[PDB]
Amino acid sequence: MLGNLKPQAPDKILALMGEFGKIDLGVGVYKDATGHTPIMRAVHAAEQRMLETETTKTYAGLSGEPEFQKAMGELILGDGLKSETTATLATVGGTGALRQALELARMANPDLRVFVSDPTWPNHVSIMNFMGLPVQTYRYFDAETRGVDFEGMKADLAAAKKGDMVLLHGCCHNPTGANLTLDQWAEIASILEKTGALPLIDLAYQGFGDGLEEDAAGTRLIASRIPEVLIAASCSKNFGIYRERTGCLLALCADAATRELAQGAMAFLNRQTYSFPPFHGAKIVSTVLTTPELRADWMAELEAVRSGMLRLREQLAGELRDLSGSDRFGFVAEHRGMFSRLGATPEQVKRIKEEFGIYMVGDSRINIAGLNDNTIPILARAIIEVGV
Amino acid sequence: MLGNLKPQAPDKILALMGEFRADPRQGKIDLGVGVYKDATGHTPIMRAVHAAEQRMLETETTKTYAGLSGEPEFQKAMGELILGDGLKSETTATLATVGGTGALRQALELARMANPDLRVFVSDPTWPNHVSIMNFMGLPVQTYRYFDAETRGVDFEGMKADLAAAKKGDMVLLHGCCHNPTGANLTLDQWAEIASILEKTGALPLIDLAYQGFGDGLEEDAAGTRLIASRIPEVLIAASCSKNFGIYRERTGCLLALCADAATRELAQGAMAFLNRQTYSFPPFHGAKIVSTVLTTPELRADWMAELEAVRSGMLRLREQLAGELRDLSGSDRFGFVAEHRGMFSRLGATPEQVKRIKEEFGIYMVGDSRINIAGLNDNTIPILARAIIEVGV
Ligand SMILES: *Cc1c(COP(=O)(O)O)cnc(C)c1O
Ligand SMILES: *Cc1c(COP(=O)(O)O)cnc(C)c1O
Repeated sequence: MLGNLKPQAPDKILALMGEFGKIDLGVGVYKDATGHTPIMRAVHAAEQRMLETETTKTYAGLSGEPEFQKAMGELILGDGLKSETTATLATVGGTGALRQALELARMANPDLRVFVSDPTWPNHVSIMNFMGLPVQTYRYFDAETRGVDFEGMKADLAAAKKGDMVLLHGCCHNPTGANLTLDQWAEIASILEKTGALPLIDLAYQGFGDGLEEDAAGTRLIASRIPEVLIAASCSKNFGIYRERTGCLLALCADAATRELAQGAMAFLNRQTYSFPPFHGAKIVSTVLTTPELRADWMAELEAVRSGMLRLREQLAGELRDLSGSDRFGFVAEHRGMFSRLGATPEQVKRIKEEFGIYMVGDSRINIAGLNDNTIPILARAIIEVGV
Repeated sequence: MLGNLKPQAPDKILALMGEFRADPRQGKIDLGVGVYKDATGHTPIMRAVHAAEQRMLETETTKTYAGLSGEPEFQKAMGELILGDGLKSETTATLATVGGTGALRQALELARMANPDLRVFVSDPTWPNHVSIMNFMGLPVQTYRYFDAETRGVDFEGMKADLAAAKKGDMVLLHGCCHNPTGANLTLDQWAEIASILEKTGALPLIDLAYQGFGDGLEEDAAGTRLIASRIPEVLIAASCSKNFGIYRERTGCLLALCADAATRELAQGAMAFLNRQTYSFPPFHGAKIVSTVLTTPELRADWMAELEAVRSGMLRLREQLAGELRDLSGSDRFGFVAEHRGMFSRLGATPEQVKRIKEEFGIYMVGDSRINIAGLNDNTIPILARAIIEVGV
């Protein structure tokens, strides 16, 4: 039986972990001055508090715990959370939220298609391929200006049919780092409303862009216009609990009836996949969010991280500027999030990794959190050496 | 679009507790619970587990992404706990999953990848979630006779006759021990014969192992699995740490793929890592780490085995007590099966009608198929259950 198993292609981004004066600029995890991904202060305190308060580990809720569901809703939608018409499902990380999102939509529309950005998180297409869902792309990254080809994007999206799903990154677009402004978001909402396409928002970096509330701005605008929208959130990065596997799927419906319908299907979806969702991570998140003292320090630490990385981009761009006398790499300072695509070709990037020992994702995607004052000039020189 | 959704039925377990709570009777009893409960009606956190969580809190320095298929310490410790000295790593693939249920879902997905025309055989009866997951996947499900309603024991003759019909490439799901919901179990000699049937048919064994340590002991409960593992070249095992470690909500389990050779093992392992990746990327870390900590740390392990044994013996005492009470009140040994059953569950064999009469007249609740949880019994509740059973005419 098993001998008939066909070999499968690995995760190229995760492969870099294996492929690693080495400079790690691959996998999207935050790193500090000394190349460490620390546990946030609030998270540690949450765990300590949990170690004392929990008296049992019996089966809990199939859709996650109410405290988590509520906390997460308010974090993402703020005061735009109409719980009466919102369904929530605790999933195994943001990735689980996406898979669960695709399954839910496919249940309501066997003939659904998914539109993804050119380019997008490869794992998006991987999952869709596995499920056998037709994937179409829309123009997004303007290769020349390193910005967003808004004209192209609006053009392709206008071709989506009712029942189709459009996958938008809430903010901090992985892998480009190029993001839409709120004005562009309003226009996109105009298109979606007219096309009847279901918006699927992948929110994995709320807090690394421009701030907790600012990064959720776009998602809130869509939710305020479009009567039905899906949001897949990840607590992996903004809470630094990557290995805990915690996120959630939010299903915004047009009315309570549909909400009860969706919520039912979402719970059933967990039951048939792995039964209950993991408790530990969801608990840390709600504990932090519902405890004023814990929330205050978390926001602060996330702010320091976010502001610190902002500083790094400016340095890197400046370094390169002084090393070329050209505003070419200006896009680095404009980009927002953890990543930024240098625009280097596959031949160049490979040369860099083998000789310079600096490993970045094949499409020239660099994790700016992997840089620091010591490595910045080295990277600048390394890319200056060839092309760019 | 979401309005086109089909109304999905509730989990039912909630509906059970719904009527129970609504019951104004001060002396009502709940034997329908599916988790373990101590003398005080609580599901405590095992001592070793609270110890592991304390050490993890002090030593963990990061929470970055870890093993896609799980961590090595967990995989090895688990394979050893299940297969003992018989663990042949060279041909064994391992996958940390989201609980035993996740392990089951992945096993089915894996097999279906290897054989599109996969057909599954499940016992009569079996854990309802088995059928639901399979129906959801659209896999053809077959049943094999297992529970004898009259003796409350295993209908082996019938089991053999039905399993004989399995074809090359079909899957046969076996409960490694403590059969949920029945409580009736196969002896090592019956396992040997089942082994011969599977060898002849060329069917792939999928062993569901969720109660290791609740039957006769850790080693004894793995006995059947180990006989199969040694005689059958390809075997899939879905283990759960929920019950025997008491970490239900943490969602810890693992899929073990025993292969004929290393080339196949590499094929299976990759396919499993891919399956995890295409579902939720990485499996939950916390629960698995508690487990690897208890099993590797001699002190904790010793205290865990000690606590599990206490739990196991306690339930066995309850079985003997209830069976004894039933013997005196009935003037016969007709209810002896209660003491022969292993696991925390037992199917009494009462008709849905008798079950309803038991609830209304004695305030004793249980699942509709007459399945009761031994752990929910105690010196005060046993005399009552004994009398209810006999008075209703079971
Ligand atoms: C991180 C990330 C996710 C989800 O990550 P999980 O580890 O599964 O929480 C989803 N999409 C993108 C773009 C991400 O960067
Ligand atoms: C409990 C149980 C499982 C596993 O439960 P998980 O909670 O998902 O670890 C699987 N099969 C049977 C028969 C069970 O009783």
